[PDB]
Amino acid sequence: DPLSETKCTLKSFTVEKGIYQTSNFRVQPTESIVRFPNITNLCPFGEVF
Amino acid sequence: CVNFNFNGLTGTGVLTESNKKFLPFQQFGRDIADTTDAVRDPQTLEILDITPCSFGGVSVITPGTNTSNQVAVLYQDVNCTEVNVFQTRAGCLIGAEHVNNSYECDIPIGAGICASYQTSQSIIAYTMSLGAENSVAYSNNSIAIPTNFTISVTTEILPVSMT
Amino acid sequence: CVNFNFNGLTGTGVLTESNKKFLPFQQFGRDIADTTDAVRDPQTLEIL
Amino acid sequence: VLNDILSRLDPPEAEVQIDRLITGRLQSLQTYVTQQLIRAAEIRASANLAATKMSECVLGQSKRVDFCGKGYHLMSFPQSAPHGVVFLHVTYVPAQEKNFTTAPAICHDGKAHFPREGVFVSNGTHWFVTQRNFYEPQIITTDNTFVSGNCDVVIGIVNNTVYDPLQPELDS
Amino acid sequence: KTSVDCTMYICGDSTECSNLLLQYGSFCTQLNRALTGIAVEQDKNTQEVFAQVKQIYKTPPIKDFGGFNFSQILPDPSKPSKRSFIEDLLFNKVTKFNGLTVLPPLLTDEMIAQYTSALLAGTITSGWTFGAGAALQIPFAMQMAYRFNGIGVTQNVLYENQKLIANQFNSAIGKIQDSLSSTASALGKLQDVVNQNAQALNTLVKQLSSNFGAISSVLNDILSRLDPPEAEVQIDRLITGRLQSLQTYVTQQLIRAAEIRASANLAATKMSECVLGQSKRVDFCGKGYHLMSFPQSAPHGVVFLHVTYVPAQEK
Amino acid sequence: KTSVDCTMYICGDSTECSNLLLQYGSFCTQLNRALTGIAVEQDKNTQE
Ligand SMILES: *[C@@H]1O[C@H](CO)[C@@H](O[C@@H]2O[C@H](CO)[C@@H](O)[C@H](O)[C@H]2NC(C)=O)[C@H](O)[C@H]1NC(C)=O
Ligand SMILES: *[C@@H]1O[C@H](CO)[C@@H](O[C@@H]2O[C@H](CO)[C@@H](O)[C@H](O)[C@H]2NC(C)=O)[C@H](O)[C@H]1NC(C)=O
Ligand SMILES: *[C@@H]1O[C@H](CO)[C@@H](O[C@@H]2O[C@H](CO)[C@@H](O)[C@H](O)[C@H]2NC(C)=O)[C@H](O)[C@H]1NC(C)=O
Ligand SMILES: *[C@@H]1O[C@H](CO)[C@@H](O)[C@H](O)[C@H]1NC(C)=O
Ligand SMILES: *[C@@H]1O[C@H](CO)[C@@H](O)[C@H](O)[C@H]1NC(C)=O
Ligand SMILES: *[C@@H]1O[C@H](CO)[C@@H](O)[C@H](O)[C@H]1NC(C)=O
Ligand SMILES: *[C@@H]1O[C@H](CO)[C@@H](O)[C@H](O)[C@H]1NC(C)=O
Ligand SMILES: *[C@@H]1O[C@H](CO)[C@@H](O)[C@H](O)[C@H]1NC(C)=O
Ligand SMILES: *[C@@H]1O[C@H](CO)[C@@H](O)[C@H](O)[C@H]1NC(C)=O
Ligand SMILES: *[C@@H]1O[C@H](CO)[C@@H](O)[C@H](O)[C@H]1NC(C)=O
Ligand SMILES: *[C@@H]1O[C@H](CO)[C@@H](O)[C@H](O)[C@H]1NC(C)=O
Ligand SMILES: *[C@@H]1O[C@H](CO)[C@@H](O)[C@H](O)[C@H]1NC(C)=O
Ligand SMILES: *[C@@H]1O[C@H](CO)[C@@H](O)[C@H](O)[C@H]1NC(C)=O
Repeated sequence: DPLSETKCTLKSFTVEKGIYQTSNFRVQPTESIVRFPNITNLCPFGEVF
Repeated sequence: CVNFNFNGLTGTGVLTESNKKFLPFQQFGRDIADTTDAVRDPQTLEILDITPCSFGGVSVITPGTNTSNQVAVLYQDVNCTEVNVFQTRAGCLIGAEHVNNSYECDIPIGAGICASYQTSQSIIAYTMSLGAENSVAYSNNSIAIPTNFTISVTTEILPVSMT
Repeated sequence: CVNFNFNGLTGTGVLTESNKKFLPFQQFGRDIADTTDAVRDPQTLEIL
Repeated sequence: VLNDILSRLDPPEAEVQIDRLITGRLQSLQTYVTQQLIRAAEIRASANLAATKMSECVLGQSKRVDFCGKGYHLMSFPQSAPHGVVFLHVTYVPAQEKNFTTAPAICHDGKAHFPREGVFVSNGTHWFVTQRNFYEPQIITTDNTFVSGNCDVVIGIVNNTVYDPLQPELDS
Repeated sequence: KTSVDCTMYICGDSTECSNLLLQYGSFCTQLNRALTGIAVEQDKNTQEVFAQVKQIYKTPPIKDFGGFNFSQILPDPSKPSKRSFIEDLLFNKVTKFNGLTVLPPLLTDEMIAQYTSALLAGTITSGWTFGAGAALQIPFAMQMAYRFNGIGVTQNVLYENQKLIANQFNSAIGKIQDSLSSTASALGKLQDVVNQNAQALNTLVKQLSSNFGAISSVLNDILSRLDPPEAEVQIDRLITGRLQSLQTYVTQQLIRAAEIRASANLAATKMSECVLGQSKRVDFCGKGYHLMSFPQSAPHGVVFLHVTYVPAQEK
Repeated sequence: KTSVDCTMYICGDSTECSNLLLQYGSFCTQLNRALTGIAVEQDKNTQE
């Protein structure tokens, strides 16, 4: 629980009244995207085979 | 939020429709502090702004564990959609009952909002009061003079030396 | 004060018969600085 | 653990390992020293403030507002405390107050009278002169008030009589 | 109130970098603790500088202040945030997602404006009594008579020259208005503070572009390009460099915050001894004999209008 | 009113050392900035 989060982050089983910072919320990337230009260039393998 | 790899650069962020006018030969934007700001999509000739994915501290507002174990959670500087919920200028507060009555600040949150444990009992967040207002009956021919008095002994504490 | 080496753990200090209530399976203690505090003699069933 | 690195490696690479450890511990020590220096500057500022308060508050009577407790300062008493001092500031605070109609000065014989110490007040019908920090009404006379010019210039003047102590004695 | 997340700054979205960073102990805990202390100290500074009045007094609609005209410092009921003319001038004369955040101040500018309004109304309608205890009304002319008696000038001087003094005070306030409206550099100090902080942050951010001896300032490129045995050394170099940069920034912030705490203590002392009362300390409340003071808010600062008495024509 | 030349102190008359130093970024310029600020502070102190 967040209360336990505060308990460990302060290294104690008891917490005095106040506001403490314990961690950071960060949204994770749902998936990956890769983008490159159009594959227009082509090696002349068809000429040889 | 996506982890992206454009032509030669890689990063993590949210790609959004931009408002800038990149030149025909410009590919990667840059903010003032040498940080990537926008990119040109290699296939579609559209400029995408890179806004880093939302993040922020998770503060835990609590009355002393001696009195109770109920807590509230403040996600700093985010909307309450991306997480009895309060949307304050400091962020999203959860577990705090938002009341209208003002009181002296006990646990500061920010932007004039303070939280505290009050009465059956629960955690409330309120716009802290600066004190009970008053009006002085001032007029050009009226003076208020004391007739009695009180001798008050106050206490002022000052640290002098360390270990 | 002696230069001791128990089962590969090396150190320098005085060894004194301890009053600690070691459990039968505990081999040695530590300080908060991650340093040895008390050891159980490998040859004798004694903790110092 | 330095002992483990010394027991597990020969000098050729033990030197690198100990170099890393030494760099880390030296950085930690420097950080701690800088923190201590800044906190000592803080505490020195607080100690200078405490010394100034003890000089101008205990060994005397400061008229500096709110510098020696809320209200008008009467005196102070110092008390020790672990790594600090505690001042009990004894101050005077008006408690009960009354409204009055007031005037900046009063004509008596064309001349205007201004109060030496205190202000003129009226309980509705009569006019007294009372010190301004405690309602102590006194009859208006020529030893409580001093003359200056005439009462065609002051704004808010009110009429009244200024009893003269010398007149009854002269008559008698 | 700046706050930096060391884990995201040093090791932005990189598990291996975080694992390496976890070797360095509790650097982040003490850095975050220091920055949190700094923010708390700033909140305390503002609280003690401004929150010195127990209640919130408000001026009555009648402005029969012996001829004195405060309409340039009292709140404007038709205004953006109930700020006075000089307050608005001061506010108008002063001018991301990489682990750096700016926490909001506890007291919003509206609250600071309300505090200055309460202090100003108490000073106007009660003199200094509102500081010592319950506010005791008094005509403003008699308050100025008290002040003149306080500077060794008998009170009749005031009452015989009331209109002249009121006109001179109004002219002085107008001159202050014109000076503030014309010269932007007048508020230099406040601006300077802001500037310094920004530069610090900028420098910190720019440190992310330094290789610190590694092959590339980009962590992802090192991870993707080199084998783990050498990428580990490279990321060790990068972590050491970024930690040193963060430590330098934190130390600079601590020193500048000590400076600002000294300034805030001085401002609190000035407000206590200058506004709530009448100082007899020479050159502590403006050149000449001090009569009174009026506070005015400003972005992360205070502005005292010192009304003082200066003999002019000598024989 | 001291003033320290970061590049000449760390890398006195050596191009290679300076090129290695400039990899660290602004670790030198800000020291000079701080020392110049200190000097200006001293002058302001005396004038005040
Ligand atoms: C204002 O004070 C005066 C002075 O004390 C009061 O006048 C006296 O009133 C008493 C009765 O309470 C009489 O015995 C005295 O003879 C009066 N003296 C004079 C000189 O008039 C007056 O009554 C008070 N007025 C109010 C409204 O309280
Ligand atoms: C105080 O009493 C005097 C009388 O001695 C008043 O003076 C009179 O003022 C009126 C104008 O209102 C003139 O018409 C009279 O001629 C004046 N009399 C004398 C003898 O000069 C004076 O006005 C009174 N003060 C107040 C404030 O009413
Ligand atoms: C106090 O002074 C201000 C100006 O310093 C007065 O406001 C002016 O009033 C005149 C007359 O209506 C206008 O022409 C000006 O444009 C106003 N100036 C500003 C800046 O508002 C104000 O009236 C004075 N107060 C009193 C009670 O006379
Ligand atoms: C790239 O190819 C896609 C289809 O494969 C086409 O729609 C797009 O216009 C092409 N872009 C360029 C720059 O030729
Ligand atoms: C040769 O032509 C055939 C079509 O019959 C095609 O399938 C093949 O890909 C060509 N060879 C190369 C190397 O392109
Ligand atoms: C905890 O609360 C009890 C009241 O039930 C009180 O007596 C005690 O002093 C409190 N302890 C602390 C550390 O606040
Ligand atoms: C939060 O919501 C408001 C309106 O609902 C919007 O203007 C704002 O952009 C949102 N926050 C972010 C980070 O997009
Ligand atoms: C507070 O007051 C507003 C109107 O000013 C109202 O809409 C809201 O429901 C009230 N909330 C509570 C908890 O009373
Ligand atoms: C002043 O207050 C005290 C209360 O401590 C009260 O006993 C006393 O009667 C008061 N004096 C007057 C004159 O009202
Ligand atoms: C050998 O070790 C065992 C257990 O450690 C011990 O009981 C025994 O006495 C030892 N033998 C001698 C000769 O010390
Ligand atoms: C003075 O009169 C006003 C009327 O405006 C009243 O509110 C106030 O309470 C009076 N003073 C005292 C001490 O009662
Ligand atoms: C004081 O104000 C009243 C209005 O309440 C007015 O009639 C009177 O003339 C004023 N007196 C002075 C001296 O300005
Ligand atoms: C007083 O006299 C001196 C010379 O005796 C002269 O210089 C000075 O100007 C005089 N003061 C004034 C105000 O004129």
